[PDB]
Amino acid sequence: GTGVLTESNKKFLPFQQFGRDIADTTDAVRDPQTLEILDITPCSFGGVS
Amino acid sequence: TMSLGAENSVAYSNNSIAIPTNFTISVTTEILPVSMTKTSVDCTMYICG
Ligand SMILES: *[C@@H]1O[C@H](CO)[C@@H](O[C@@H]2O[C@H](CO)[C@@H](O)[C@H](O)[C@H]2NC(C)=O)[C@H](O)[C@H]1NC(C)=O
Ligand SMILES: *[C@@H]1O[C@H](CO)[C@@H](O[C@@H]2O[C@H](CO)[C@@H](O)[C@H](O)[C@H]2NC(C)=O)[C@H](O)[C@H]1NC(C)=O
Ligand SMILES: *[C@@H]1O[C@H](CO)[C@@H](O)[C@H](O)[C@H]1NC(C)=O
Ligand SMILES: *[C@@H]1O[C@H](CO)[C@@H](O)[C@H](O)[C@H]1NC(C)=O
Repeated sequence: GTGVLTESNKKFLPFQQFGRDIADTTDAVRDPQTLEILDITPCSFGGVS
Repeated sequence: TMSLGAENSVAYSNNSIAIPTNFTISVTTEILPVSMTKTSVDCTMYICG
């Protein structure tokens, strides 16, 4: 996926792996190493007039 | 069964009239929507990811 990775304060339960938004797309994910918790947010975008 | 309205009967006769002797200044409200929230969508960002 493409996005920005930022530090997250979400308290995952030890067994929990993903984090899903309303649209069932991975919002918060756990990296295989360091067992860290991140946020996945789409890059800056918008309309042009 | 819903009460259709308060029952009433006005005394009608062909030589009698009723004329007010006092008045009452009344204020009433009325709410009307004018414009909703302007919205816009992005085609590819929604259909695709
Ligand atoms: C003016 O007089 C008429 C009759 O004298 C009144 O009409 C009657 O009003 C009473 C009120 O309790 C009713 O019970 C009667 O049935 C009415 N008469 C008829 C024939 O229906 C009238 O109400 C009077 N005006 C006012 C403002 O009270
Ligand atoms: C018309 O109605 C008004 C209000 O319903 C009357 O004014 C009232 O008069 C009494 C006695 O003079 C006072 O105690 C109230 O405080 C008044 N009310 C208000 C809101 O000022 C008035 O008297 C009526 N008209 C007539 C000719 O009696
Ligand atoms: C891989 O990362 C884990 C998490 O810190 C660490 O304990 C381990 O030593 C690392 N192993 C290698 C080969 O880098
Ligand atoms: C009013 O109607 C009655 C019948 O209900 C009638 O007798 C009377 O003449 C009428 N009034 C007038 C002024 O004609």
